[PDB]
Amino acid sequence: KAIASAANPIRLSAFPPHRCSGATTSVGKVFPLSVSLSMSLISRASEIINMLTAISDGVYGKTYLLVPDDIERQEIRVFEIGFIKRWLNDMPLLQTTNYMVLPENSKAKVCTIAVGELTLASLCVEESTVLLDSQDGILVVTLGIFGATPMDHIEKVIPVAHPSMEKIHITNHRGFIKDSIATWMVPALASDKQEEQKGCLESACQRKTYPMCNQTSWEPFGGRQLPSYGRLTLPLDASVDLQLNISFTYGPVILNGDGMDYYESPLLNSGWLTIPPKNGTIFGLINKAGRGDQFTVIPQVLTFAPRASSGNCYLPIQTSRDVLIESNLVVLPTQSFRYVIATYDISRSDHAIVYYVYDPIRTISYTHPFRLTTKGRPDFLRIECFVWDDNLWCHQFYRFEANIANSTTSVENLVRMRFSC
Amino acid sequence: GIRKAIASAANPIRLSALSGGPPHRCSGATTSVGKVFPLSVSLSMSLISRASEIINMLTAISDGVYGKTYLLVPDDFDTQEIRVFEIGFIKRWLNDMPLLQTTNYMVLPENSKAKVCTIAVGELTLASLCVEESTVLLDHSQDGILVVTLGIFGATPMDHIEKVIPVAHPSMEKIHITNHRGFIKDSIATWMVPALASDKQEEQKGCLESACQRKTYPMCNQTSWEPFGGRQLPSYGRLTLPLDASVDLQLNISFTYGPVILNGDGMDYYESPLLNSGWLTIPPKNGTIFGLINKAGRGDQFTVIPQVLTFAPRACYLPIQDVLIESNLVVLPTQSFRYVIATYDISRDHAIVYYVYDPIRTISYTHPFRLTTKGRPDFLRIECFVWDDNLWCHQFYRFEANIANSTTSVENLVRMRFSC
Ligand SMILES: *[C@@H]1O[C@H](CO)[C@@H](O)[C@H](O)[C@H]1NC(C)=O
Ligand SMILES: *[C@@H]1O[C@H](CO)[C@@H](O)[C@H](O)[C@H]1NC(C)=O
Repeated sequence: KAIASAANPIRLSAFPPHRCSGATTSVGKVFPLSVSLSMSLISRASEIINMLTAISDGVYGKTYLLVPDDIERQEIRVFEIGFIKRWLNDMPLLQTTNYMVLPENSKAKVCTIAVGELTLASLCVEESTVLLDSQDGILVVTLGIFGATPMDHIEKVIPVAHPSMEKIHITNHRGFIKDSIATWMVPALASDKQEEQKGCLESACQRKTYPMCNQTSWEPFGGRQLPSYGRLTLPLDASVDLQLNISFTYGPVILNGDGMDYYESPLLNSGWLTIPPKNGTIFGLINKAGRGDQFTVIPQVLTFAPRASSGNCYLPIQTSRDVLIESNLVVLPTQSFRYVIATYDISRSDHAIVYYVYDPIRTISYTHPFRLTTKGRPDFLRIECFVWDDNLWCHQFYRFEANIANSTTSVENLVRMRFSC
Repeated sequence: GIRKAIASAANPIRLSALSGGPPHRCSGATTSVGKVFPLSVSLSMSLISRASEIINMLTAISDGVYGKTYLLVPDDFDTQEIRVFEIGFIKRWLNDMPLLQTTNYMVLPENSKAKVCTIAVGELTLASLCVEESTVLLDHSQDGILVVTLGIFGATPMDHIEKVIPVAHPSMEKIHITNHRGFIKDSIATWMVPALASDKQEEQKGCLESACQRKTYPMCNQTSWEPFGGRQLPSYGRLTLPLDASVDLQLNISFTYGPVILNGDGMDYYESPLLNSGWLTIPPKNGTIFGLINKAGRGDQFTVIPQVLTFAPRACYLPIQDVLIESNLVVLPTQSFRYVIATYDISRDHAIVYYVYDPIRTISYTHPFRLTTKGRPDFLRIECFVWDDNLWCHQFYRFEANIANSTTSVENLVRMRFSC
């Protein structure tokens, strides 16, 4: 049934910037049409919380929390998967083909998201901090592209971690599925090389002050415990039951533990481990992350995480605006290296969702704002971008509370950006 | 999983079986409580949400699978209007509400002249017959019909877009395809349409003339009957389409005379508890020229025999002669024979009031749905089903507002409960 439900949608499985400088003109468009469960719920004024979306090979997959309408049988975990079909005017139309709801006893307050090979993968936990280490387990959730299939799984798995990791911090994490293997990246904590790396970092703050070497509480885990990079591997082989291998490695200093996405890379058995910016002081990060046997995290852009002149550590480059929320880091599925970040900007007469597309090799950055008829200030912003007909498309979902209203509004739509002279 | 048909059948027949499951009189007044369920993951509902106009949406519901066909007017030679097909499930949402989720859809280009298309669903498949002109000739552009088949998911051998020349009985002359719901059973899609034939005409001219020989009806001065305008009465035509891939597609057309047909603008066909049979219903017409329900054979024998809503003058049958529009007589998918019809009533707010007739107990329930909007209607279409032993109806209507210039389309699910 797997290969039959795979032969059916291959029919449905069918450069952005300017090559030179000068004046840059950016034209944007919002495409509102969508056959998605999430957008239908948003139209009926239902409240969607923390929608994480992953797009890969023409298949899309969302996970989010639904706030019900006087119903408790207090939030509901929902998974959604479908296609990106070509609508009239060659517009990308997201059509849901399968979805699934969890009851509250599977406790899925925090869930990851990944799509690929007509499958949706998600790791769910009630508390964000998982101990490694009464054994703390993770809820593995897999959903097929269509109907009820052996592809579907709802199991509680005990992770197989390296000795010795202590914790991981699961918040908002996009992974991806390739070679029938789902991979995520999360902030981790381990005993190995902990004092050595704080020692190398402290020997780095003897030559240059950073807003971290006096910090008594580092980001993901309270106290002065340095976070590492954790790699969550989940095979989708049916030969044996599901097991979650967790690896760890030190890389650039992690200053944001509230998000760590992972995008596929043109290099085989490698990927882009990205960390979003926060508070206006923590820069975003892009790292080369290995997904094979050896797990190595090495920076791609060398100016937001340069290596220290002495030792095996990196420099925690930080900063001592009218952007309220900003997230996340999306590496575009292009052969040329480009990444995107969207901000909720209030510097103009109207509020705007302003996209920044960085080409860091040539040190150029394009920008385009999407002006909002509504006004208010957001608590969440999430982008997932893809290329469609030589154009940059982004699925954006943001959640904001209005200045004049009492309730919190959720917004979700597709946007396109073109860049010319 | 060697064949996609049975693999794409093992996955959703578990989900089409999710739908599993009218009191005994009442002392005094009988209370009916209604509800509108607006949530839907349907392409048609999404298009309506962006104020795009959907025209002539025919919907068929069967075994937990739904299927729509309609015309979409976009905003980008003749018109242009776009034929759209849609098929999906009725999944159980929170609070056990019926949620229509599209699982596959398809759009036709304009070299397929598909202005008029029938609709039928069953066995995880959507079947449709398409023509530009409603009148198809079967005589001597040699009239073919566009067979359109759509699978439950993705691109499958179930999908077909072929233009077939119908194989009719000798000799039928015409059929009139407008708004016709059929259904798919035993890998056969069946529709019923008004037909025209040479044979055995004298029997019904004699019964027809003998009906007004005691009482005048606005029918015995008629020198021209409706669908084909000629001086010969239309008959009942049965369009049979096998969906087996064992043989290439062939459109079998049979015909039989039954109760006198006075309305050629619609003829729907619902499944019946009787083996190899179904319920052929004909919609009402303005005034009180009402619709009729007949038992129609679906096997080797094609017989159309009146069930309700036709009287007998001499000892054939004839139909009975503030509601602005009304079409579509729907037989409920129950073991007991019950049928539904909803009207656009303006006697009150405006309302869509459903009438559910249970003739065995000689009882009829009614319920109005008051409209927040006001205006005058151009189209009304209902398709009803049972969900948790409750009466649900998918309704789509098209009306022109007092305040606008263009016509607005509305589509939603309604439920009706009856209590004491
Ligand atoms: C993770 O550990 C398990 C158990 O040894 C193994 O099956 C799996 O291959 C490991 N993953 C990697 C990437 O080494
Ligand atoms: C359809 O027509 C062909 C030839 O007239 C015949 O072999 C077949 O039995 C017919 N089937 C039905 C259901 O009418």
